[PDB]
Amino acid sequence: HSIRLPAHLRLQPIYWSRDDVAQWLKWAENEFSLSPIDSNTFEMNGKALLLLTKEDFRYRSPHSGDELYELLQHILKEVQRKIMEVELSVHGVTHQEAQTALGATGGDVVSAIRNLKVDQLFHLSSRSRADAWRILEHYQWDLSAASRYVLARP
Ligand code: NA
Repeated sequence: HSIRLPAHLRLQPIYWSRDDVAQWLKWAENEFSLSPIDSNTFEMNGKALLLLTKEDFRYRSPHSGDELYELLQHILKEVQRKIMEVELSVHGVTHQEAQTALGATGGDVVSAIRNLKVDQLFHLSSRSRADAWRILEHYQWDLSAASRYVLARP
């Protein structure tokens, strides 16, 4: 399924700040019934957190370090799957552009795919975003059909 990541912490862990890690620890504690963890530990940004081993987590939380490490791995695996889904619907998007698109939608795959297609169709005419969104929405997000419609009615 999908983990209910916190709205403030919906950003990719690579872009997590010191405050984003602490907000993740407090959320993980109440959500998965983990042992109380001192926020004095893990005083690091998301870049240093993803370079920690399970033994390093275990040092900072002897009772919940193993579970914290496994939660971070589940979160990273979900992101890559979301990035893979964006690439399947929008051919040619790079791995970085797909990650930037997901972050602009709060991690929503469907909205990210729609935003990427609207951006391509928006350039094809002087129609507003709502018009480009309406056109794509009618054609069930088939960019090729929406493009032919826009090119046939400039
Ligand atoms: Na494209």
